[PDB]
Amino acid sequence: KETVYISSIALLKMLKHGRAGVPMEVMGLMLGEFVDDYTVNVVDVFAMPQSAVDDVFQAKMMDMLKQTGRDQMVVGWYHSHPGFGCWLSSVDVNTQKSFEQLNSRAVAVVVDPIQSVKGKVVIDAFRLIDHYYSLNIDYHKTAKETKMLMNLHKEQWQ
Amino acid sequence: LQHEKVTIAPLVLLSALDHYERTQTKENKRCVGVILGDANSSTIRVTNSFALPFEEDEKNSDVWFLDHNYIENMNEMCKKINAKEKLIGWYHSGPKLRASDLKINELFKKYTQNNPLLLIVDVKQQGVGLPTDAYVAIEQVDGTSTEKTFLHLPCTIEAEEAEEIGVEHLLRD
Ligand SMILES: [Zn+2]
Repeated sequence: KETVYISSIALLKMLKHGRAGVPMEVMGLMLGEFVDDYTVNVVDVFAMPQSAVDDVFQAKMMDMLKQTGRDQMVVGWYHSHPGFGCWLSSVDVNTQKSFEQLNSRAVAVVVDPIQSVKGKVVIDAFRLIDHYYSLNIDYHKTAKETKMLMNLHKEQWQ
Repeated sequence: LQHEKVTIAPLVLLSALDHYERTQTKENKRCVGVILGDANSSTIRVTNSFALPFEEDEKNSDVWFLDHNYIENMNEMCKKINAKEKLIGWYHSGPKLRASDLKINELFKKYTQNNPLLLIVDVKQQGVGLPTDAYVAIEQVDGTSTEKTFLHLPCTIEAEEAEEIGVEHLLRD
């Protein structure tokens, strides 16, 4: 019944960060809105440095994004599983518990940037039961983004 | 030392569009930001970007303001994420070169390792080819003196493997 909608730039940034961080698990924060009881809207993400979340970095990035028109709240976090699929480890569950204490609706997204190159994006979204369950993911694309991406694909591969 | 062509990741174009839309830019206004990547070879690779706070006066093209501190503070956060993606120039939403662009470009010369790239991204693209025009500043030679001007460089799209699948995944819904 609940859906996590992921924006175009959110998906590409998570894949990009995950690919650049291979073979490490990299993580970042997801920005957006809990628009109603059934919808999480992930409009953007940002990477966190490799390292225990650096609160100084997070606060600074949030301050600067607000200055350029991105004032959305943290709705969860993402991290990469380079080559071994989407799921939550024990450490991941502990990290997600910390996020859920801050906002009960927080979502944990996991992306596999290695398996994704086989042709289909490998990604999932989780929340804890009180061990965990998968949320449906869908993608939000504006008419302008669709037209841009369609034209880029046609130009590149004709 | 001579740049001859530019490649651009789809993410950069989508980021410029998201910047334009989230700041409610309309009419003759433009948004402005930084591009990152690698410009140490004849092909400039543009692989990331971020938005800048930017104001300019409606009529007087000589009145404009760009936050130096924002450039530096954000670039340092980008450095902590991926040190290989250097500050290589700037972008704006155009759709065409503006009278202040050579002077703005001089500001970015202080931040780039090489001659800065300006990327104009037409976020109001109707259908005719890539929505981009890429420029570097040069001296142009009457053959008695020279003047600074912009030189258009050809662009193509180049996607990293996973990002290309990301694009196809978005297109397939
Ligand atoms: Zn994990």
